[PDB]
Amino acid sequence: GSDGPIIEFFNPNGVMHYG
Repeated sequence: GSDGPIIEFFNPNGVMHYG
Protein backbone atom coordinates (compact mmCIF):
# COMPACT_ATOMS: atom_id res chain seq x y z
CA GLY A 1 0.00 0.00 0.00
CA SER A 2 2.64 2.52 1.06
CA ASP A 3 4.89 1.76 4.03
CA GLY A 4 3.16 0.07 6.94
CA PRO A 5 4.37 -2.33 9.66
CA ILE A 6 3.27 -5.28 7.52
CA ILE A 7 4.22 -6.23 3.97
CA GLU A 8 1.59 -6.32 1.22
CA PHE A 9 1.15 -10.05 0.61
CA PHE A 10 -2.17 -9.72 -1.21
CA ASN A 11 -0.81 -9.04 -4.69
CA PRO A 12 -0.59 -5.22 -4.47
CA ASN A 13 0.00 -2.79 -7.34
CA GLY A 14 3.74 -2.74 -6.69
CA VAL A 15 6.06 -3.69 -3.83
CA MET A 16 5.61 -1.92 -0.50
CA HIS A 17 4.26 -2.34 3.03
CA TYR A 18 0.84 -1.30 4.33
CA GLY A 19 -1.39 -1.02 7.38
